[PDB]
Formats: sequence, C-alpha cells, structure tokens
Amino acid sequence: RRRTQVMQRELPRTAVVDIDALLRAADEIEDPARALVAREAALLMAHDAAKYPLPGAPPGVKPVEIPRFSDDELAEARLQILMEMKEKPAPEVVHAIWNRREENLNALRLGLGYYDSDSEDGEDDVANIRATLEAALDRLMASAEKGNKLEKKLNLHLGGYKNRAEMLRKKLGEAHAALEKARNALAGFQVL
Amino acid sequence: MLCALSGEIPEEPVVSKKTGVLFEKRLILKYLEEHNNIEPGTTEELDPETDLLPIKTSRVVRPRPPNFTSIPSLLKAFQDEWDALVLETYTTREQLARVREELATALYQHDAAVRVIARLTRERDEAREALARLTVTGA
Amino acid sequence: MLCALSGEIPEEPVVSKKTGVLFEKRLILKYLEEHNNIEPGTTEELDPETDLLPIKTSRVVRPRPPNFTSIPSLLKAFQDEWDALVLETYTTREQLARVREELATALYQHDAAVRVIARLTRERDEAREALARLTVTGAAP
Amino acid sequence: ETDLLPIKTSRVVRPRPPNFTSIPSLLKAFQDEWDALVLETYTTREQL
Amino acid sequence: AYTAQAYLSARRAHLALLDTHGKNAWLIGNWHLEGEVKAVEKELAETKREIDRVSLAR
Repeated sequence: RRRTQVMQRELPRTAVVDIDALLRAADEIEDPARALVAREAALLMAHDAAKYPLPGAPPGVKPVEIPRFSDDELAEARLQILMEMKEKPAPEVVHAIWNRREENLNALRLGLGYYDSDSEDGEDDVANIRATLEAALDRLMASAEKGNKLEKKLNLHLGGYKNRAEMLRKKLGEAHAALEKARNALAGFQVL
Repeated sequence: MLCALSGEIPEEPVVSKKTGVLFEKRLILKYLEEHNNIEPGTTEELDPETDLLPIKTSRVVRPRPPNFTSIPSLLKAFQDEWDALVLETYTTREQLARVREELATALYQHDAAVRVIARLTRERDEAREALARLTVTGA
Repeated sequence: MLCALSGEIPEEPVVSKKTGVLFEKRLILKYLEEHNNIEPGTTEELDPETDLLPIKTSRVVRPRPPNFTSIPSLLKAFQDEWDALVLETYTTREQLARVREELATALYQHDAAVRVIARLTRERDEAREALARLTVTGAAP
Repeated sequence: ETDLLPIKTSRVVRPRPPNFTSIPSLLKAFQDEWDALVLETYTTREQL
Repeated sequence: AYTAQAYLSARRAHLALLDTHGKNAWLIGNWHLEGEVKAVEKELAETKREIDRVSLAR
C-alpha cells in the first residue's frame, strides 16, 4: 500500500528508472506545482522500480523513503480535486479529438513515442525515425532468426512424416490411375 | 469424416435418414440390434433398411489430399488469419479508445489538481507569512 | 451499413436483439468464443443463438473492377490489402502502447499531485492551528 | 433442398507444413496451387 | 520493417502452434491418407476381381 498502485496495476512501466535524471528534469519545470508533482512522480517511479523489481530491471535498486499519508487525507484530496474538476467532455468529443490527432499527425508518426508536440524541427524527427527504423530492423532480424531456428527444428522433427505423406500421395495417385484403367478394362470386357 | 460409434474411418459409411450421422455399417447394425433399432444419440427409432443410406464414393476426379498446399485449405487458412487479424484489430482499437478517453480524463484531472495544488501552495505561503509576522510582532 | 466487427458490409449480417448492432455472423461467433459470450462494445451478455437475429435482404452485388480481370492482378491486390491491414494493425498496436505509456505517466503524475495536495493540506492545517494558538496567546488591542 | 442430406461429423484437420507458416509463404503456395490447377485443367482439356 | 516484423511474429506464432500440435496433425493426416489409399486399393481390387470373374465365365 505504501508502494505506488501504478506498478501493481496492469499498466506497463519502464524497467530501469533514473531517479536523478527525472528529478533534474522535474526541477526545470517553471510551474512550482507542476515541478513538485513531477518530482514526487519521479520519487514514486523510483520507489516502484526499487520495491517492485520488473523483468530486466537492474538489481540492487535503493528504495526511496516517502512520508506516510492517511486514507482520510487522500480521500479529502480526491474530493477536493473532484469538486474543483471541470465538466467532463463527452466520449464523442474525445473520439473526434483522437481522430483529428490521427488525421493531422500521421499514423506512423503517432505510433512512435518520441514524437514530442513541441519538437517542430525536422532533423529531430528524422533522427527519431532513423532510430525507430534501426530498432525495428534489429527486432525483425532477431524474430527472423528465431523463426528460422523454429522452422529448422520442425523440419528436422517432421521430415520423415512429410516424406511418408508424399509417398502415400504418390501411391494414391498411382492407385487412382490403376483403378481408372481397371474400370475401363472391365467395361470393355463386359461389352466383349 | 469418421464413424460416430467406432471413431475411425469407415470403409462402408452409412448416414441416418433422421440425423445424418455417418457411421460404419457393421457398427450401425450392431447398435440397432442392441438398442432395438435405435439410432445412437437419438431417442427416435431408426430402421436398419430404410433409415440407413449407404455412402458411395466416385473416383471420377483426381484425388486431392487434405494438406496445407490445397487451394481450399489455403483459402480457409487465409480466411481464419483475416478473421483473427480483424478481431485483434477491433480489440486493439477498443483498448486504444478506452486508453485515450482515460488519458483525456487524467489530463483534465491533472490540470484541476495542479490548479488546486497552486491554490493550496498560495494559501500555505500566506499562512506561513502570517505566522512569521505574528512571531515577529509577538515579542 | 457496415458490420461493427470488421468495418465492412457483412455477407450474412446479424443484429443484436438488445442494442440493434449489426455484425458478421462468423466475427460475432469468434468474439463470443474468445470473450466468453460478451457483446462487442458492451458488458451485457449476448446469446449467439437467441440474441442475434439474421437479416434477410438482397445480396450486395459488388461491381468487379476491370483491373481485377486476371488471377495475378487479384493476387497482387489481395497481397497489398493484407500488407495494408498488417501495417494498420502494427500502427494501432504501437499507438495503443504509446497511449498506455502516456496514461501511466499521467496516472503517476496525478497520484503524485494527490500526495502533494494531502501533504500541503496537512501543512496548512498545522499552520492554521499555529496561527490560532498565536492569536489566542496574543493580546489583540 | 429435399434430396440433399448434410453429414454432421468432426472437422477434418488438414496437415500444416512448417514451411508455410508465414503469410507471404502461404500466398506463394496459393499462387503455385492456382498455376498448377490451371495447367492441370489445360492438360485435361488437351487430353480430352 | 513493421510489415516484416508483423510477418515474422505471425510466423513465430504459427511455428509455436506447429510445435504444439504437429504430431497430432501429421498423425491425423497420415491416417486419412492411408485410409483413402486403402479404399482406392480395395475398389481397384474389387474391379479386378469382377473383371477376372467375367473373363473366366466368358
């Protein structure tokens, strides 16, 4: 319960979390409330990565101590946030916004997580596209190697079965031809 | 294609006139004799001579084995792959729409929480300034 | 009119008896088998035999284009359609993963903001108690 | 509609080779099967 | 590259399904082919026996 519920949920998270770099990025926020929220989110992400070790994460992650908060205080904060919340937009409006985002920004552009909204430079987008293409090529090469190994193993397992099936098919074709010839010969013999 | 009772490939297949189940001729005769002309799996009577129709196989066309290289088998595999891809795409689209709606709601809630946090920070700063002024004046 | 599962016109469309949603019979059967008889887009149970009513109308005569008059042209068109569908599925999966990562980051930021708001509320309550104690102890003129 | 009686039985499982595990391989196999069927039809017509 | 990766993932899934059910699929296919070949051989043998009987009577 002291650990963050984001790590305990089904949402994906990064295996390696850098507390210092994320805190330094949080300190650069001009808004003080946003900077405090980002710093506490960095601390929560570090605590989630340390207390809950994800697969592929580095071992020996130092846990981060945070102050204990009562459930009543969290409920009061949630009620204050809900009372200060604006009107919830309709699902049709959110769907239209998503469609506008998918129409203005390309599907290939929206599929990459490095396409920042403030990155108007084409060189950064080209570099991100090149990095994504290199990663996709490496993943495709690894998947092709794994598929080739699996196909070689399956072929070595079932080559005898395939040869037996081919021999059975050839025998069935020869038997069908012989049966047709025998039927023609039997009809001719009956007529004769 | 296999017998309903024997479970193997029947050399002399027979089909029921009421149920259409394919089975072996000897197995169907034995089941009708044992259960007093009752079809297997059905409570209705089945005549051994009338309700059982023998299956005749014609060898006019060339035999096509049921392998993966068959044109109908390839078409069925392509249709199954297309159906699986369509179902996966529909599930992914529904999940993406739900995630986008949740992200929009979370962005609105984060903006509201940032405004509330700014108001609380201003109130805390005012309270700290008032406490400092009271401590300075309260000699 | 298009099916809700595939996005195209179904060959044998069926309409739900509760929500009135038209979908392909094979697609609805596959969805009910995979999701344990769950209707698409709803949490209500949809019976594959009783809750789906088939629609008996005229067959949609799709006009054959003059380009698809040969087997190789039709095969190339089918391969291009399959490649486009695979690329669209990969793009949708990547967009879903990016949206999930953004939602996780936003949820972490919101939980951090809630914790900071609780801490600020506790600090404000302590400051208000200290100010009340100072006002009670202080002799106001 | 009256003289045709359907047969209800278990579905026949076709043997899937390990080589035709990909969509492009399946498309190539389908094209080869279509070409073989066309050649067989032409040879059957010539033989007839 | 994304299309190639999707094709490779589909090939990996098909190879996993093959490694799961290939013995059963090959056994069922071989049994069906053997049954069809046996039926064809039985039909040919019956036709040959009928032709031999007709030839002997004639």
